Amino acid sequence: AMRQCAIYGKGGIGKSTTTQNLVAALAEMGKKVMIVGCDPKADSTRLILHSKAQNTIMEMAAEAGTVEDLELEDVLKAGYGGVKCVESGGPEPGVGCAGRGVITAINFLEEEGAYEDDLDFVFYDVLGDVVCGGFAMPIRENKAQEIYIVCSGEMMAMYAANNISKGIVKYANSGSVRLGGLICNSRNTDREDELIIALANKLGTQMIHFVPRDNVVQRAEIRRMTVIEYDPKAKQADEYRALARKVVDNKLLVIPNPITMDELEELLMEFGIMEV
Amino acid sequence: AMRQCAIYGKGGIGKSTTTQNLVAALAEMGKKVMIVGCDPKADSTRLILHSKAQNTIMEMAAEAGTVEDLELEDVLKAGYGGVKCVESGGPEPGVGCAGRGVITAINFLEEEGAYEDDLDFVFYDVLGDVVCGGFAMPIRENKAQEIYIVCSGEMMAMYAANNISKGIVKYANSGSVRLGGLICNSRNTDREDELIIALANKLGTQMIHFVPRDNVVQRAEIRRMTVIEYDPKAKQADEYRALARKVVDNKLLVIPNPITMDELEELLMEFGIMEV
Ligand SMILES: Nc1ncnc2c1ncn2[C@@H]1O[C@H](COP(=O)(O)OP(=O)(O)O)[C@@H](O)[C@H]1O
Ligand SMILES: Nc1ncnc2c1ncn2[C@@H]1O[C@H](COP(=O)(O)OP(=O)(O)O)[C@@H](O)[C@H]1O
Ligand SMILES: [Mg+2]
Ligand SMILES: [Mg+2]
Repeated sequence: AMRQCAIYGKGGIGKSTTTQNLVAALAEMGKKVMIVGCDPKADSTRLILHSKAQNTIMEMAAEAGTVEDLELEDVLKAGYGGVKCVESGGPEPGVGCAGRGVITAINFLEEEGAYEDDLDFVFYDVLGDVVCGGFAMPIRENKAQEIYIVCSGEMMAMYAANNISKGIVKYANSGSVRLGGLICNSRNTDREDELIIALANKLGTQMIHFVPRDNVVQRAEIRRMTVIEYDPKAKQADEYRALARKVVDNKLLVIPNPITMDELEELLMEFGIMEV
Repeated sequence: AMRQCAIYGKGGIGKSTTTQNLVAALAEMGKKVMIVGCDPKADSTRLILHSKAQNTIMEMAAEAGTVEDLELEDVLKAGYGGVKCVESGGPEPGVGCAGRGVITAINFLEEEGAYEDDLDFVFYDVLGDVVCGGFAMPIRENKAQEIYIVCSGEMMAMYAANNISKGIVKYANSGSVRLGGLICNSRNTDREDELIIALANKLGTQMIHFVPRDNVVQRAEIRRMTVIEYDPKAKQADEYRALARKVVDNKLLVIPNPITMDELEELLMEFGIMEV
């Protein structure tokens, strides 16, 4: 068996930093993991690969002819801890649907046997500002059973978490896609942990971990590494290890209860975020 | 004549706060303005209307039968300074293309004579995390000649500005859509103004204004107002007046020069943003 997980959230919230660091911690533990990049920014694997980024399936298929002229062993690349990495890519801005490459990539990986029995986890790193096209495909087509949403005390980040939750509810009549938890990626604001716990409770889930804001992240990423690899003794490395442990142990996977805009604003006022 | 402008940028960067405050300043000056909300969040007019939000064309058309059973005078609403306001709306998450309501809304407004000769400005407030579907329509279909991109020293916000610029370039062979400037909506980071000026120069545009981070924004918005209306004497009100004046006076409208990821990272290192 293997656990198929997706990390969603608004742009810039910390999906790729959190995913790569979480996965490095899982690999450090002895788990076998694949990361599938599902964001057109296409830098979701660079910290595992020590790289600028990774060439995408869409780019590689165009240079080869068709996606069928690609070989899996040419596409997947392994980095830190043996973690396997692939990027979907997507059309250029203004050209066609931004999510179209996700559909091509996931179907290619399934057809070509990338989901080998020895994997313990797959993580999709998915753009979450809109829930449509290929970005909704991991939910609509039952590819990721465990959705973890990275968010913060920012109103926009909580709105995104609510919208992703609505997408999960919409497709709950078939498949088994569920909300697994919220990950608070801190902005250093007062009562932010309490706020995201409260939001998680309203949605029916949990806040699986509070990730502190720590400049060691920037220092590791300048050097194209996870914190786990850059400084295994760092306080922040232990934070990612705690998140990984709780993901491994998590058994709460729910059909969430999306909330109203009024409820979101009440949360913000209650925990004095707008009044800090 | 009337100047058709669109405000683009990544989610949560400050599009709606900046647009409504800029437009309130224009109205305070004696200009006649319409705001067209092109973001599914659909709260792009609430500070002009003193409201929770505004019911959307998609919602109103569903309750009426077809969009053709709607009347313009039933749809457009006027608030502070006589500013006219409309929201496009969009399908729910997981259901169809998130941008589809923008196409319906803009076509309805054109057909029904909303672009009356007495308007001085129209501002579209457009989601910019993806440049496709209805979100690309103002560029692809020549609806907004002047694009202003709200951004910050955040890497993701600058990447979004670059992606929007690529969309402008893609459609430059017809129509007259141009990049008018970058608006820096500050994160209180050192050298942020210098960074966005440098990015603007690389793209071929200008940084039209540096908007400071100021808590008066939160206090005004809790009360459903622009800063212009909430406290006309506030320092931040004068900041929005300066931005409005420079928009009125701006004559630089370019086909931009998108940059590489390497150039973006160099900008970040040069101005010590990641090392603050
Ligand atoms: N916990 C953290 N502490 C400090 N910086 C962070 C943290 N998480 C993310 N960042 C920084 O935030 C920026 C955006 O994160 P990223 O994971 O790329 O966002 P996304 O993938 O959601 O667009 C990156 O520069 C990253 O280094
Ligand atoms: N200059 C500013 N100073 C302080 N807070 C701001 C400023 N600009 C925006 N904000 C706050 O940032 C949040 C997001 O802004 P908004 O305009 O809604 O973003 P967008 O429309 O781009 O998603 C809002 O809570 C807003 O009040
Ligand atoms: Mg990312
Ligand atoms: Mg907005």
